[PDB]
Amino acid sequence: CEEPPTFEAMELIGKPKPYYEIGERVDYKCKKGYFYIPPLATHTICDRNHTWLPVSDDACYRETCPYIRDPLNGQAVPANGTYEFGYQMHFICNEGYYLIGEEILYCELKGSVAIWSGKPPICEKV
Ligand SMILES: *[C@@H]1O[C@H](CO)[C@@H](O[C@@H]2O[C@H](CO)[C@@H](O)[C@H](O[C@@H]3O[C@H](CO[C@H]4O[C@H](CO)[C@@H](O)[C@H](O[C@H]5O[C@H](CO)[C@@H](O)[C@H](O)[C@@H]5O[C@H]5O[C@H](CO)[C@@H](O)[C@H](O)[C@@H]5O)[C@@H]4O)[C@@H](O)[C@H](O[C@H]4O[C@H](CO)[C@@H](O)[C@H](O)[C@@H]4O[C@H]4O[C@H](CO)[C@@H](O)[C@H](O)[C@@H]4O)[C@@H]3O)[C@H]2NC(C)=O)[C@H](O)[C@H]1NC(C)=O
Ligand SMILES: *[C@@H]1O[C@H](CO)[C@@H](O[C@@H]2O[C@H](CO)[C@@H](O)[C@H](O[C@@H]3O[C@H](CO)[C@@H](O)[C@H](O[C@H]4O[C@H](CO)[C@@H](O)[C@H](O)[C@@H]4O)[C@@H]3O)[C@H]2NC(C)=O)[C@H](O)[C@H]1NC(C)=O
Ligand SMILES: [Ca+2]
Ligand SMILES: [Cl-]
Repeated sequence: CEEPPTFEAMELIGKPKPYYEIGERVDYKCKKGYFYIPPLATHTICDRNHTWLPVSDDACYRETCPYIRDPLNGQAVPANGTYEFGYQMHFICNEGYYLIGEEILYCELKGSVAIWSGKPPICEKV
């Protein structure tokens, strides 16, 4: 096999070789800001078809901004589904009930932690 994949959350351990013999195993690590969360794989092997076995960065977790209790009568559903930084929180209200706050709270880099965008919505009545 050639050089193992590159990921946005994982960094290969040891320096890249040009060629890897079949049955050779490479191991990765979470990049400076990440945290690994069991169980998922973070390594790979060079199979008999001289390709690497599938593997994902999707286990190395980037910090997270706190938790948001579903505003009574609307669920606090994430799109870009995750409470990690760099994404958003939206307050879709119930077919009818509209908002006293704002539809989307974006979670992102603040200092070292990551906090969402401002303060969350109230789901009132009509
Ligand atoms: C062991 O090692 C090998 C070594 O790499 C691995 O290789 C794979 O094997 C083949 C053979 O080399 C490669 O084709 C593949 O890389 C490309 O594959 C493309 C995917 O094919 C799709 O397009 C088809 C064309 O319409 C489409 O029908 C098809 O959908 C079906 O096929 C997929 C995969 O075959 C299948 O999973 C799916 O279920 C579908 O089912 C098909 O099969 C049925 C039975 O036959 C049939 O009934 C269905 O109708 C259906 O066909 C795929 O989605 C190839 O399309 C691509 O070929 C190029 O050439 C043509 C002709 O000139 C161009 O039109 C076309 O645009 C392609 O060129 C572009 O793409 C290349 C590559 O990105 C790019 O460089 C060019 O610039 C250009 O844009 C390639 O051959 C390899 N996959 C991988 C992951 O490497 C094996 O995986 C491995 N085995 C194992 C177990 O791991
Ligand atoms: C996080 O999830 C969000 C969903 O809740 C998402 O935010 C939205 O992104 C969607 C696109 O990914 C969009 O629905 C929305 O904006 C647009 O929707 C149009 C469809 O009606 C698209 O057409 C449009 O762009 C594309 O289409 C035109 C052709 O019609 C092309 O010309 C153009 O080049 C382009 O290809 C666009 O997608 C947007 N809404 C909000 C609040 O952002 C968000 O993207 C997800 N974030 C991540 C990081 O994935
Ligand atoms: Ca990812
Ligand atoms: Cl592992």
